[PDB]
Amino acid sequence: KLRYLNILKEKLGREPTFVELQAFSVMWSEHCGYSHTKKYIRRLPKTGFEGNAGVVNLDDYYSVAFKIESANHPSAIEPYNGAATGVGGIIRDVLAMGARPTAIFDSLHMSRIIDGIIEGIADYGNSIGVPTVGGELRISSLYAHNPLVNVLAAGVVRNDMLVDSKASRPGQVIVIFGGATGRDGIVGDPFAEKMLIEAFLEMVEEGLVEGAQDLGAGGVLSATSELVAKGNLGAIVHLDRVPLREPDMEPWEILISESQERMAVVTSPQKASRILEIARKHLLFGDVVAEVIEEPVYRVMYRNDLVMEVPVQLLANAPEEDIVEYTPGKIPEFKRVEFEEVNAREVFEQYDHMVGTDTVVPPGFGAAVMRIKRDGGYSLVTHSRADLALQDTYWGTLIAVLESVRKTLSVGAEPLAITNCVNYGDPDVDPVGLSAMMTALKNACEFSGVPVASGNASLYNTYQGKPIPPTLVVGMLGKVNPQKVAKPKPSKVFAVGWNDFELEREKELWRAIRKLSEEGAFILSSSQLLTRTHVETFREYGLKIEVKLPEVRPAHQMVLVFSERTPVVDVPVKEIGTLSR
Ligand SMILES: Nc1ncnc2c1ncn2[C@@H]1O[C@H](COP(=O)(O)OP(=O)(O)O)[C@@H](O)[C@H]1O
Ligand SMILES: [Mg+2]
Ligand SMILES: [Mg+2]
Ligand SMILES: [Mg+2]
Repeated sequence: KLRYLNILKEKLGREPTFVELQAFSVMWSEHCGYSHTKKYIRRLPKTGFEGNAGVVNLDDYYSVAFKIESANHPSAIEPYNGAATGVGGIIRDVLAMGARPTAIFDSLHMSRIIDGIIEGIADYGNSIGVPTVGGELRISSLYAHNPLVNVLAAGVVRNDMLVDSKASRPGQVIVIFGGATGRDGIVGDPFAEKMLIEAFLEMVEEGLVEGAQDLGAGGVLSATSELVAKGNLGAIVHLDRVPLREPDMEPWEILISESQERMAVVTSPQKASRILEIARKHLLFGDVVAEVIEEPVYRVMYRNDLVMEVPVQLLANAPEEDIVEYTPGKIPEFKRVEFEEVNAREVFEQYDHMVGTDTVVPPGFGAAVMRIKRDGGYSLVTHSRADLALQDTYWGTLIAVLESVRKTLSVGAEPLAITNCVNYGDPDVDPVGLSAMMTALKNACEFSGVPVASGNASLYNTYQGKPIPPTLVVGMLGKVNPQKVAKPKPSKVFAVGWNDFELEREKELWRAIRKLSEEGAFILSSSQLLTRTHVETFREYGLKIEVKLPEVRPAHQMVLVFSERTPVVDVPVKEIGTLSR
């Protein structure tokens, strides 16, 4: 950032005012800027139409909108408020795309089961009326003082209702509604959030939404500057029209405040009156705060006093760190780096973290499955392998992405897109690890043919000099007819695949997984072959699984199949048990 202020001072050709100073401290900070990932990201194969969340076409009529955000720092400080707020925000990003939130998917990484994080998530999720269809729980002391909370949200939006995260023409107005702005971020509540969801969609139907963006880091500042910058336009932000929680706030406060449950809507001036009516009706606070213009300047006004004015683009774009070319080495073999294997059934139940109460199949089997209609549905998988990543960064990440495809295929789904969250340590002290990650993901996608639809990033995850295990959490989207999805029943258990790994024959395993899934077999793809959750959920059906699991370690290419007949495929197949009663 030091580098960054003399750059700012260079561009501004003067010392920044107190406000500018504040305004850039946020827009240019890693979180909002992505100065270390912009380049590495642009490299990744994209798809759909990403705004505040990637939107993937699911059947030419409907599209699923999803994204996976992190809440690592705010969760480290406060677990409950940390988690719940992460849930609040990511859901808004999905909301801002015109899709109705339909699932919340977990990805916790901790030194122990922090009840604060699990409840903050469950509570908020329940209070907005959005199920937590699935999740992923990784336990390790390596995450002792740096809990990783990766929350993924998803929703459905008709393709003829997709909402853009940008301003299109000089003359539109930007509306800010939802919670009232107050000195937050120099405590969110789902009731409001719920009204925001029910209120936003409402407006969307009436064609009253021509552009939108959630309010997160940066408050009124980020949402307006980015709404106009994305469309090479400008804005005349009138801070006195922002509804305030605490009325005695200074311009710079209102502007940069980070109050929760707030949205920004870009629309036609003639539509605002209605936006504010649907907004007030749902007990929210709205008003026409900003106005999009042609001169690419970001002019912030209070009443008649000029608070600030800068080249909108200078704000939108942050200095870009260079990139480092990582050249994959030979694949090394990993050793049992273990993640404690902790059982939190009755904990998830105590806090109502039901995880899968309305899916085609209990998310305890990995890939969640949601219906869109009788014969139309999508799949959600969240994977990650820091145990391998720790050891080797490139190959451990590449593998998490491959293992995700399996999970996706073990439910009968076609992989469509990937959303990922980058949980890394310090990029400056060790910029190679980061590149080893991004490259691993760049390659894995080019290998599987699955494109990145959206993503997130959390860097500088360190505890007094120590960086967290390189952790890229993979969020894959699958397509799938629910009717064809396989449900568990009494059958024999098989071990299909190799106890080891080989990048080439990954696709042969994908091939076998498909042949079998389609023949109606029920498959399981987890690095441990079988776990607590699996066993337990089989009981849900009144099934007792009895198998003699071979030994993989610690990155194999084998799944478990449960069918009547023996699997006839062009890959190792060995019978190993039952599943009855
Ligand atoms: N790791 C990533 N993979 C793919 N896209 C990413 C990644 N990190 C950031 N992005 C994209 O960069 C853009 C800005 O990200 P972000 O600031 O998180 O937007 P938002 O405030 O809506 O979360 C978005 O398109 C986001 O999806
Ligand atoms: Mg942003
Ligand atoms: Mg956003
Ligand atoms: Mg966001």
